[PDB]
Amino acid sequence: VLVQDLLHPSPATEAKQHKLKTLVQQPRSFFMDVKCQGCLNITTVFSHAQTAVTCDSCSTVLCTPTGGKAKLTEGCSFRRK
Amino acid sequence: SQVFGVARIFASFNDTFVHVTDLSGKETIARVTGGMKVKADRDESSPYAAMLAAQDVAAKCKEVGITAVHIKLRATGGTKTKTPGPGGQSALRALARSGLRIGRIEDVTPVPSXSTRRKGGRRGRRL
Amino acid sequence: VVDPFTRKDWFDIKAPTTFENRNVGKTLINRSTGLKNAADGLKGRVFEVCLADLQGSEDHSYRKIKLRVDEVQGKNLLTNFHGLDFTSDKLRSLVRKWQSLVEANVTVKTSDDYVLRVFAIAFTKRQPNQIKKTTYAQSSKLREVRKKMIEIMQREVSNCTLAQLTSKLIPEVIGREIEKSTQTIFPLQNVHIRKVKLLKQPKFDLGSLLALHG
Amino acid sequence: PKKRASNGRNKKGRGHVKPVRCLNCARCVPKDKAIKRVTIRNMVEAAAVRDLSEASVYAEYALPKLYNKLHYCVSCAIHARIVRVRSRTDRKIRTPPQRK
Amino acid sequence: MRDKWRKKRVRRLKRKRRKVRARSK
RNA sequence: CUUGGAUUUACUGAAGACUAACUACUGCGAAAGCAUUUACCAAGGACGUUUUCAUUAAUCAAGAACGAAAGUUAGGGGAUCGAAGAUGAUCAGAUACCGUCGUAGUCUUAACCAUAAACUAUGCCGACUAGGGAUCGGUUGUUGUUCUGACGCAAUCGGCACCUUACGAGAAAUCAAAGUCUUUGGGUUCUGGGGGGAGUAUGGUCGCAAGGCUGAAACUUAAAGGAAUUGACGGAAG
Ligand SMILES: [Mg+2]
Ligand SMILES: [Mg+2]
Ligand SMILES: [Mg+2]
Ligand SMILES: [Mg+2]
Ligand SMILES: [Mg+2]
Ligand SMILES: [Mg+2]
Ligand SMILES: [Mg+2]
Ligand SMILES: [Mg+2]
Ligand SMILES: [Mg+2]
Ligand SMILES: [Mg+2]
Ligand SMILES: [Mg+2]
Ligand SMILES: [Mg+2]
Ligand SMILES: [Mg+2]
Ligand SMILES: [Mg+2]
Ligand SMILES: [Mg+2]
Ligand SMILES: [Mg+2]
Ligand SMILES: [Mg+2]
Ligand SMILES: [Mg+2]
Ligand SMILES: [Mg+2]
Ligand SMILES: [Mg+2]
Ligand SMILES: [Mg+2]
Ligand SMILES: [Mg+2]
Ligand SMILES: [Mg+2]
Ligand SMILES: [Mg+2]
Ligand SMILES: [Mg+2]
Ligand SMILES: [Mg+2]
Ligand SMILES: [Zn+2]
Ligand SMILES: [Zn+2]
Repeated sequence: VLVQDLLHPSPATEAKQHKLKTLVQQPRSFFMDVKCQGCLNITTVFSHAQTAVTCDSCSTVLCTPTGGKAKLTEGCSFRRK
Repeated sequence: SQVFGVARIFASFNDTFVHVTDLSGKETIARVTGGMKVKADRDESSPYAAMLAAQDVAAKCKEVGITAVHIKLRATGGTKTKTPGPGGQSALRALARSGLRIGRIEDVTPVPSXSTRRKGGRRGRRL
Repeated sequence: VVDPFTRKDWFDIKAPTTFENRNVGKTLINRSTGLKNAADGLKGRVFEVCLADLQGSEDHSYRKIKLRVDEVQGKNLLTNFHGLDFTSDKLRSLVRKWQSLVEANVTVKTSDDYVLRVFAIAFTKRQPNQIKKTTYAQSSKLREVRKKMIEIMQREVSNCTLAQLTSKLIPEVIGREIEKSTQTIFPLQNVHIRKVKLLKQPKFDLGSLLALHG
Repeated sequence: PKKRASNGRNKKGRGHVKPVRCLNCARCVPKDKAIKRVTIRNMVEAAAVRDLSEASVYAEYALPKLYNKLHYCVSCAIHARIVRVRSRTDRKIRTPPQRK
Repeated sequence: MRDKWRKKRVRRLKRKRRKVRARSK
């Protein structure tokens, strides 16, 4: 392809790119609001969390760290902020 | 019914052993080699010598009462060749064709799980 | 000069009751003389007989059982279990390329203090919908399978007597349990106990052996 | 000049490969370089599979196979015609020969 | 001649030279 | 070597080595190299990260660590192969190839040695230039699939490679780098200057030695050499 709009790439091909290989690099991670099943208390958790985060109310582990995104424990529902 | 021995056929590339024992292998009944059938060393391992050795083995087996045998064919094995010699196939066909009954057949060539150094040197035997 | 076959006496080999066809075959030995009794020189002999012969079924054609005689009753030989092994052709027909082979062994003693080495073997299974050429398991998975093999052989040997273990070995109970236990690690095929070795035997119990002979 | 881009062996991303002995002459040859053939032959020749089945005491007894993997050095293989000299352009073809 | 044997011949001749010079040091 | 029972057969044991098959245009390591299980010890790349510090970096005379095999010194081991040696063949002669034995060695512990066609015969760092399918590790999205894992389908980062083309390069063989080089300049280290004499002599230095590193000249010489073409020949194939 000799002629191509480099300033306005197609968002479909833009979304398959590596996070550092876009026009302006931007993280693909996010922050979540985690509802444990026992109670209702907003606890902000990083999507790619490296810590076994526990909510303040009840000392229950919300997520277990993995290679990539943190894995939420059973009964824990997340909502992206 | 039948009386089983064990026909331990060791077929190397220089000779052929037809050795019939009992089930345990502690009692030798008949051991005839291809070198007992010819007067030339070059054909001690010939199929013809193996066939004659097998016929003499079968004749000895019959007069002792062995009516069937299990087969344990082996090559030299170890660090040497794992393919059976040319006489093992002839000794097996002659035994089957001599009225002896055939049971299980197995290859029992010794195979190392690695091994010691094989003769010939690094460059092999140059011919 | 003497025809040593005129002095041979034939004996019958009897297998333990764990098998079906207990009439293993016939052997011979020098006839009992004054210097040497036939009994002492005849006991301790080991016969290697195919399990398909000991059971009639052709499903056991690739396994062969060693029976060790340790009591003589007239012309009958009372044998006991001496070891298990796969045939060489069976093992060679199982060891293909483009798959992972996993092996394990363990030294374990039975309830009646029979010291055994038990060898387990398995291969990675190709899924029916698989497209890629090879079926390799990661070495961590192979270590987990090997550990599960070892603790299953240890449990299923230390928890039973040698006769019961023989009755477990014939239908591949342990191999089926290893395959079931490793389902969540990696699909496996041809899980077998491919060899059992007697290292040390307990003090001879003729009554216990006789219970294994009818 | 350079005859083969692979230098006549199969070592890339590797430093050293332990040797194997030629089946025919016991020459030390690198494992990646050795010409390896897997042969599965019937243990009984087809002429004798009949008389041995008639002499068999077992109804429906399957004759065992003979499994073997053979290693040859370049000289062993060329001499035994396991591999042959190919043309310059035909050397690159590395698919198994279409005979079977 | 082969380079390896040419090298061996020269090594043996250097060895001889050193041994000969050592007599008079 | 063998009727003094060899070879063969079953059982048992002991020694040293070595880790077959699985094993691959697959993995790891700075390279040399690394393949039975488990435990322990300390490392490591890649990936993931909306963590942290902010130029701390690239290449490097001098100077260091490691460095196949063989070899040296001293203990231990010495199964198997096996320099030297002994021996039987072949031959005109073979103290060569072939056969049977065999000592150093091969293994290990303390030290030395510092070299290999140590090769990808291709320095390292950075950027860009072309299509494609595989594959290993990580991550992220998803099935007419088997039983969470496996597999399947997509993306991506990193590797080991491979196939096609030749924009381009090249003397050509060939090369996705050996391209972006007379339209000659991204950074930097090392090396070469016709063939021999010669990696020799001499001096120095390291080494127990074997030897390593550094390293000439006289004299001699018109080619030596690289890649490819046609032919001729081959105790090469068809
Ligand atoms: Mg030749
Ligand atoms: Mg995996
Ligand atoms: Mg050439
Ligand atoms: Mg190398
Ligand atoms: Mg192994
Ligand atoms: Mg691997
Ligand atoms: Mg490196
Ligand atoms: Mg510098
Ligand atoms: Mg320096
Ligand atoms: Mg020593
Ligand atoms: Mg001579
Ligand atoms: Mg020797
Ligand atoms: Mg030494
Ligand atoms: Mg060295
Ligand atoms: Mg050098
Ligand atoms: Mg190389
Ligand atoms: Mg160089
Ligand atoms: Mg450099
Ligand atoms: Mg670059
Ligand atoms: Mg640039
Ligand atoms: Mg992947
Ligand atoms: Mg990512
Ligand atoms: Mg190319
Ligand atoms: Mg390349
Ligand atoms: Mg010059
Ligand atoms: Mg040329
Ligand atoms: Zn909570
Ligand atoms: Zn060769």
